[PDB]
Amino acid sequence: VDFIDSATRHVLLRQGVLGVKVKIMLPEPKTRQKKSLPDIVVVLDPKEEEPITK
Amino acid sequence: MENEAGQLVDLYVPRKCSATNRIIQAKDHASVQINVCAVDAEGRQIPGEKTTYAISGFVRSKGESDDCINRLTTQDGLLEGVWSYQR
Amino acid sequence: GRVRTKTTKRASRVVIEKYYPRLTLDFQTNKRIVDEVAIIASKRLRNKIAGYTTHLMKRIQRGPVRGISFKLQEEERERKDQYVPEVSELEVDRVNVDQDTKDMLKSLGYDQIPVRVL
Amino acid sequence: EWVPVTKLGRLVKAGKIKSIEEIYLYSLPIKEYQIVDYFLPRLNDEVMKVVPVQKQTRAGQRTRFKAFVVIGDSDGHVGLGIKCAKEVATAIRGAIIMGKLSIMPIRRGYWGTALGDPHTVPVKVSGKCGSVTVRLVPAPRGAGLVAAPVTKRFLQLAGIEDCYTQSRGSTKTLGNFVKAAFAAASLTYGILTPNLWAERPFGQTPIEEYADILMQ
Amino acid sequence: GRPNILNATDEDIKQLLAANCHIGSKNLEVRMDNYVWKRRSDGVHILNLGKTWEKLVLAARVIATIENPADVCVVSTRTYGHRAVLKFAAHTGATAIAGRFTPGNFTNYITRTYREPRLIVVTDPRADAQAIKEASFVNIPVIALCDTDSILNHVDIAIPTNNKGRKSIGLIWYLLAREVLRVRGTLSRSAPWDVMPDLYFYRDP
Amino acid sequence: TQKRRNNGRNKHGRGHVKFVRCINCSRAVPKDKAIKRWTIRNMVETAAIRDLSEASVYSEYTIPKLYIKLQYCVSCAIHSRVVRVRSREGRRIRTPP
RNA sequence: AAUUUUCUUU
RNA sequence: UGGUGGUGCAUGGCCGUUCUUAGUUGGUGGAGUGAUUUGUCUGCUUAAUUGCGAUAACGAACGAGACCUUAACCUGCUAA
RNA sequence: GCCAAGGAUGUUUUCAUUAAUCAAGAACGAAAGUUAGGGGAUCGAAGACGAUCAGAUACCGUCGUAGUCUUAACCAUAAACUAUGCCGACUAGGGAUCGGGCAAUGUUUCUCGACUUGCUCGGCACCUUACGAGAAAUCAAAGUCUUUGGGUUCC
RNA sequence: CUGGUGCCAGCAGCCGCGGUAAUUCCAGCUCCAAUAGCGUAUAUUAAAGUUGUUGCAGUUAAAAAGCUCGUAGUUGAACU
Ligand SMILES: [Zn+2]
Repeated sequence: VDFIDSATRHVLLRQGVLGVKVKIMLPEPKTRQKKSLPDIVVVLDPKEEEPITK
Repeated sequence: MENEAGQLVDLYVPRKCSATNRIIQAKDHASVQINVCAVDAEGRQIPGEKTTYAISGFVRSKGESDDCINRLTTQDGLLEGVWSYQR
Repeated sequence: GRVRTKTTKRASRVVIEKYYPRLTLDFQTNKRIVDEVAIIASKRLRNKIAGYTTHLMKRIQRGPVRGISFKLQEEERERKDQYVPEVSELEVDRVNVDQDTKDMLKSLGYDQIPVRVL
Repeated sequence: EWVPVTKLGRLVKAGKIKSIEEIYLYSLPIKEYQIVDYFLPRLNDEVMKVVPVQKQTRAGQRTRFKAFVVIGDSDGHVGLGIKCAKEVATAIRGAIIMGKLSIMPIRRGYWGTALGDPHTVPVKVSGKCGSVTVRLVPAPRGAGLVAAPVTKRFLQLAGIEDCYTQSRGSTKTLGNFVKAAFAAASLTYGILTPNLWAERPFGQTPIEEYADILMQ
Repeated sequence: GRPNILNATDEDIKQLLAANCHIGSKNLEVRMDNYVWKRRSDGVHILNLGKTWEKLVLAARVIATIENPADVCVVSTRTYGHRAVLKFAAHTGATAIAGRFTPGNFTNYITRTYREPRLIVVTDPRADAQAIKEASFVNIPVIALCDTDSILNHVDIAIPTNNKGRKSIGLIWYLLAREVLRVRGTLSRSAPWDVMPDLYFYRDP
Repeated sequence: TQKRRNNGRNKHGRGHVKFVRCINCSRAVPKDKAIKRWTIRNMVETAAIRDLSEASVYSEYTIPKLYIKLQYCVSCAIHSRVVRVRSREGRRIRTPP
């Protein structure tokens, strides 16, 4: 609903009217609220510590 | 081959397998080259001096590559007591 | 059925291999840590991932597991690989015995080991 | 701007190999057509047909276009490309890529005394693919190419100015016809002619020669 | 050729006998009959130890002459030779491929595992026929640690060994690493090796 | 095309073989073409051993069996599911499962 | 057990 | 110009079926002259080609799942 | 039990080209079918009834003639198949099986047999593979064929 | 391409086009091939490696006699 921005129109010609449907996937940040799809989950990279520290 | 002028005109001269004396085609993807370097006293093989052998794909599929390489090295003198002409 | 989705499997394995020391015993604490580090769109997905993470830790504590690595037994494997006994092939003088083996050894260049076999 | 993904591709991009005949000599496999594009420029192609094969399905018939292309400009280099795709445009483009990847060296000889450039095949060669047999016979200077229109067009790209042809089998199958002709042409550098009896000195190969200029 | 520096060295052949590297299982394959001595009773073939060593040093020679040791790959899908191959790649500059070969390793430039080596060293041709098939597809010489019950297809240098015993597999891998290191890497024949042959041994989890 | 190399029966070095009768439909099937099974069944079911023992004599005598050779035709064997239709790759095996 | 039939095309 | 006049066997858009289910397809590789096939599976499990696992396949895309709406207790966190 | 004959094997035995394939011409030739004699248990064409079905004339049950057996005369064909003519040379690895022969300071049972191992000849076949072939299914021949020619019949 | 008919007239060497949008029916425009020449009907030749000595094919597309003996016929080890 938020990532399949689509348009549909009828074009008139010499023969019968044709139907054109054009659907564009807006980028992931284009949710009007957020960026990540609910299927993609990212994990941050931590920092290693010294296991002795004198 | 040479024309009447005398120079060599051709795309290239194909190399012949040392085991069967047959040329190696451009799509013979099972035909490999074996490189072995000579050794001096106390080991320490000197780089830059090596002997090369070509084995065709027909021999590789037939399974005679091992015995053919044994014959080639024994004839060259690189191996001893492995291949014998009298079976 | 409660079969876990492939996204849950992959996400759980990634957080397990990334934050193994940070994990604790209580599932609710594990839920809290996942909420802290891993940003997940859905609370239900977060809880499912945390639940799989807890079960993975239960089975890993009960026994080693193959496909996850975190600065751990994946290094203890080489630590125990450096193990070396006192040369099992050394013996003293008696290795084995076989008449044809002795005949070939005597013929070629060598003399060692006694005879017996059958 | 193409970046190589193979050791041979990196060597070709750098320029270590002075000719594709070296790669042919050591029979090194080619996985990227950019190597052929670099070595052989001004290489024209020719589309033979677009066969729309079909596959019956539960709902209807699934049809895809099969394209045959022969490529090679004028000098002992011909390549056959067969590609099946949903659209003719991509089917043609894939055929060009496969033809470029399948460029093969062709040996050209003389009908009689070796006076001038090679014009015909050195020896009688043959190729069979799917019961279609194509036999190429050396021809004297003149009479051009006596062959079928597709076979004549194929031989016009290998630089063979004069050639006799003989065909047996269901020649209406274009794919088998062109495959047999390509096999016969590629067989030209497969026959141990007596002039090749000399013991050539063994080479190195580009990989061994430039094993130190190839590292990162 | 072969100098006197390749002497008898009774210690290594005693290690071969202790590791049981001279036993074939039951069956012969013609292409592996010249490497055997007189057949032992109860249907067990005995391999020529001297011929085995000669093929081993030849395999060491062919493993040498490679400027980049990373271009030499060692494959052993059998669990007996897993850590033996790992130690071989740890000592010399080779790359260890143990476990699943993932067909498409040598062809299929798209996959992330496209390595394109220059030579293949294998343990069991019967269990690793896929790697030899890929090498024959992509113009790569193959050397094998074949037994008397091996199919010498697309195999250039075959070392007649047990190929099944863990002790034999680990011992022959250790010897191959020692020979190649002696040939070019650092080691000297007159001095022993600190690395123990028993390190390569595997099994018994 | 030949569906089977042996043509469905073991006829090598012969010109004619005798035909047997199927047990179920009594069809004439050649000896080398009939599917043979050996029913080796105890004369009583395993659930009546206790009842027979409590009602027997002779101080634990041995219970006899019956040995019947069953020779089915192709159609009867398929219907009885003793032999089943297999895949093309699996057709080339003869070792019992 | 028992199960016959589907006109010529678009 | 107008037509609720015909032609839905000229059409577009929409809707209903196949389909209250789990199916479908590229790229690079392997097999086959070829139409095509593997990938998309022995087996086990699931609502699911769901997931384990083997594996000439590897890496991917759609669908399913995921997602959204709706029904259940209370926080004196800012109120009438 | 008798008679005639046969293949393979062993052989420092005999003859010495006596050989291979065939028109025309001949021998045998399953089953079914025919003419006379004997015999006819079982099964069983034709047929008789009894069920199923709308119609069953058939498939199902019982009975049932010729036939199924044999002798003396006939014919002469079957998916008579390995849907693959006969003779000869060469060609990849292995394991079973039949007949013969060779070898074992091999095993066993009151001079032999049985069993085990290796080699070899001649058959029936089998597994893997494809140097090779085919349109493919597949083929150790259907390979040694556009690189086309060992010989000879049928079609 | 424009007009007439609408499985009808018909076109058409074969595939094949025609049931109201007919690039294949008949009228117009233009284009293509040969040229003072072009088409059609028949006979023959090449393609026909579908007559095959060169040079066919016979397990499944047509095709190995059910099998054996046997004379013409064909072919016939090496050695002077
Ligand atoms: Zn039956």
